[PDB]
Amino acid sequence: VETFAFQAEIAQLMSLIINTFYSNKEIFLRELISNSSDALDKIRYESLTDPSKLDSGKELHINLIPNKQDRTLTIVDTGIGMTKADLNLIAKSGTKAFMEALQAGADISMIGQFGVGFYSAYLVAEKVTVITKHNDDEQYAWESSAGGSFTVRTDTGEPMGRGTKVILHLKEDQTEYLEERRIKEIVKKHSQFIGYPITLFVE
Ligand SMILES: Cc1cccc(Cc2n[nH]c3cc(O)c(C(=O)N(C)c4ccc(N5CCOCC5)cc4)cc23)c1
Repeated sequence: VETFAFQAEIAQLMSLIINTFYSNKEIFLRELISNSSDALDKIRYESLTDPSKLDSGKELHINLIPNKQDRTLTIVDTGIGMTKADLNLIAKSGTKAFMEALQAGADISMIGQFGVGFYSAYLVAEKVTVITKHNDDEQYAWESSAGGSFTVRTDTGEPMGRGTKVILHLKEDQTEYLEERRIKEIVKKHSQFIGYPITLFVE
């Protein structure tokens, strides 16, 4: 298990997200679905010139999987996935510009315009686990409960084929995001034109 320190500006951003009073927390889902959509666009584009890149799975989609027993909301996609090196994700300029925009009157919902929307997951999650599998590499598990560090390890869990899975270990007061009606409402409000099927699993 390898432990790394976040870049100073990212640790500052994560503390801002965790500490700031901001009621509109539902925007985390739009950000994560947008990231999945980008990864799906990338495999779709790459697979035009190299169709063998789909040997690890032809279906391009997003699954939303709530689990009330584990208090987790999982966002799974069959996008391009990330190599250990990719897992390189640069965000310095975006973070600086976002924190500068907040000081000038922007709100936390504009986070995606700065390439750092992933960190909005910490509005609702005490811990985030990201499992990823790229064609050119092994399956990896990234994880952070903030506090300025994150870990990376080779993942021994169920093989994914290709893509990325974000597991949000929800905060005790944020279990509304495990409810079918609530997730449906959010997807309809913020992610209705995403160009891939979004399947909301039932428990
Ligand atoms: C821990 C950790 C490390 C790295 C990146 C993330 C962010 C993330 N959240 N949900 C995802 C779903 C994915 O399919 C990918 C994925 O497989 N890929 C290839 C991917 C897709 C989009 C981005 N962009 C989007 C615009 O802002 C800049 C980042 C970057 C890489 C990643 C993410 C999290």
